[PDB]
Amino acid sequence: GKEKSHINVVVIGHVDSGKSTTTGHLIYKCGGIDKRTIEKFEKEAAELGKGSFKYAWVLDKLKAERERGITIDIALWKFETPKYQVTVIDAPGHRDFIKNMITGTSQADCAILIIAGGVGEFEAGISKDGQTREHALLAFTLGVRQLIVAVNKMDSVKWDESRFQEIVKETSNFIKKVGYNPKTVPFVPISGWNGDNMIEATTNAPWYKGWEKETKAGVVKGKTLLEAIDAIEQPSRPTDKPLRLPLQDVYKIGGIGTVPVGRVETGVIKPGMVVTFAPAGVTTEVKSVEMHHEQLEQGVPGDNVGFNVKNVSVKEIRRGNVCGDAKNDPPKGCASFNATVIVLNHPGQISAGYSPVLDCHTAHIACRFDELLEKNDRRSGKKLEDHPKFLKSGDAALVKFVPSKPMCVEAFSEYPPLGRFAVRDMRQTVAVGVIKSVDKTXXXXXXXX
Amino acid sequence: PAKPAAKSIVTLDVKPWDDETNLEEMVANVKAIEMEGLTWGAHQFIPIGFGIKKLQINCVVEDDKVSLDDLQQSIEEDEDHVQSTDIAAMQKL
Ligand SMILES: NC(=O)CC[C@H](N)C(=O)O
Repeated sequence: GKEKSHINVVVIGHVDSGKSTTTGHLIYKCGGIDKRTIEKFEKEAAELGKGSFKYAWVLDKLKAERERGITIDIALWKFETPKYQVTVIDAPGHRDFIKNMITGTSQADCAILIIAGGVGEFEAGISKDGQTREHALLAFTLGVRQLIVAVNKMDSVKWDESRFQEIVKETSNFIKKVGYNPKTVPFVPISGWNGDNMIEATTNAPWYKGWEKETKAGVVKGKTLLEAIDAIEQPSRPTDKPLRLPLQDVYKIGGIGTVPVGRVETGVIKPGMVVTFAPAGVTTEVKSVEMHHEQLEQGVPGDNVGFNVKNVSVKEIRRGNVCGDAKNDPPKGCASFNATVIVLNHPGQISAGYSPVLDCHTAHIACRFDELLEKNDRRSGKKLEDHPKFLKSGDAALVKFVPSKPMCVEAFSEYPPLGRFAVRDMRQTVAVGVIKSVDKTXXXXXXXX
Repeated sequence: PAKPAAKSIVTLDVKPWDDETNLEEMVANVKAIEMEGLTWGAHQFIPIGFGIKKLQINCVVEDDKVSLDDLQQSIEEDEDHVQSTDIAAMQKL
């Protein structure tokens, strides 16, 4: 096997879309998750006849086994394509997943929208108020610009070409209203249950010539969903950007001292760098870096690392502070920041003065909606009005935020993981924000004391 | 009912205060949390560096019955053992 690049994919779709069987099939045949449980049920399946079994039957038994709490593997799921190691999320319906999608680890490089082909199930899935549209809108807002559509349950409509064409037409309208360009989107007719066009091409649709998508360099074509995933375009990783490392935890370890832990979001951390912690503005040398079982010569974007620093107490740095390179655009606290806010469906309206909690990277801080500066056309960004008096569900707006506690944030264009946030209220995420500008920034330690 | 409730499988990271925290007590206290629609699953203690280990524990939740925000806050009430919790991963079932 050859060396693979890493990509993240999120799979979205209505409860009747079959997206869990579809995702499960890819992980089963192209990955290695819960394989002892898989093997138990492959052997058990001999009982159904004389030995043959359907992958979907095994997936059903694996699901029941997971529900019992007795499978071993964690919920971090991966599979292979020829080019890639794919980390995949079968998006939960859980309402607390929304914050996790915005501030959790790793934005998706590509969304896969699974569409049920049956007449009643298709219509149910494209409701403007449905969870599926909200997930698609969140992905689009967060900069997931690549999309694949799989039209599932094609067996149930007898692999009819006209039905597929009408679904493609209506789904193209659905995703265009969100903001995707349908010409860049492969549409793949599949059967997640029977395997058609998943890893091997279907024999049930002689009319089917394959999917295509426009790209910057030409037109890419294929037959299967696995081919469409392999054709995802290689995103650029922020290795050469300045270091940003939001803290998750801070430990005091006997014989070692202070050990902050967090994910490298941009740049690289190395022993011997001099780093600064914002918003406090404490500066110190990195003594060593560790991750899991290994000591590192460098932690790179995506690594969750511990690192040891001297002359910093566990009391002067905390979760939500941001570590960066003192020698290369060091991080700073802010007096305010202006962000584009997309208001999600929720039982309320927003006026200036609203002060909910914002989750941004590892920070969890109430911020005032100090001014509503603009309302905008969401897809184009065009200003529709100055100083709207309130925001309602669906609005896109430029808002000036004032944090209630010292807070380090960034413009999304510069440091994307520190420039997106979730707004929490009424036991849900009520809005998603993308930071567009930041107003960034002596007292002696003796004087402070 | 003839139709089942929507579920998610969640892996929680539960972090101790230091390398000396009693991890068996920490996971015992997590697993003692009872909520309708919450099923605890498998767990492991995973090194994170410098001799610290985190608890990584699976659970399965009924989406409409179990708030993950509330579950995290409840776990974090064990301040003698728990510094923080985070969602390592989560999936639809
Ligand atoms: N055929 C069945 O439904 C049995 C499924 C599985 N072999 C079990 O015993 O749990």
